[PDB]
Amino acid sequence: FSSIFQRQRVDALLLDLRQKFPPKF
Amino acid sequence: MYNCLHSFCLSLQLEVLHSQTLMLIRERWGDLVQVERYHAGKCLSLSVW
Repeated sequence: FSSIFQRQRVDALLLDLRQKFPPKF
Repeated sequence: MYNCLHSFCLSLQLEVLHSQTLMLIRERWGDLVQVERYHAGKCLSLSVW
């Protein structure tokens, strides 16, 4: 019939962005 | 929208600059420049001479 392994720092920055700017439904 | 994407981009730029300084300290400079303070997303402070 990838991930360049500098993404730990970007991810921590994403968490800081989540806290500094929260989502709002 | 501007506040969120400007704050994220500026702290991204600070992270890039910190990674560059760690590259310079490891590879070529080495104790000719030292990181004094680094608060992620807040400030970076280097020491020369």
